[PDB]
Amino acid sequence: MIQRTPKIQVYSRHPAENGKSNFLNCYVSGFHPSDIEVDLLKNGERIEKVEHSDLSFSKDWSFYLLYYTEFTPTEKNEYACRVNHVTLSQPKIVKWDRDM
Repeated sequence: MIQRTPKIQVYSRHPAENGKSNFLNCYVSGFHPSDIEVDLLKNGERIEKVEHSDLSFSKDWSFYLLYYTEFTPTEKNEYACRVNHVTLSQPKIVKWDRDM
């Protein structure tokens, strides 16, 4: 058996087709087992309108999850990713660094 802690990256992107849109992205990588809970948070509250989630695996071993949604960042709001996994003793919260 193997278990691996997820690596978590939070960042923003503009689709080149559009430019108008800004997307908040949580990239959760290299984890095992695949059981996982992932949420985007605004000011601490769960964002239930998350339009996109892509899951893949490399070898039979490690899993990769891209979780993202459109958003409009202001200075007044905090955005974060929350991840719970069997390898974590407590949910991990990773805050969005505003120029990433």
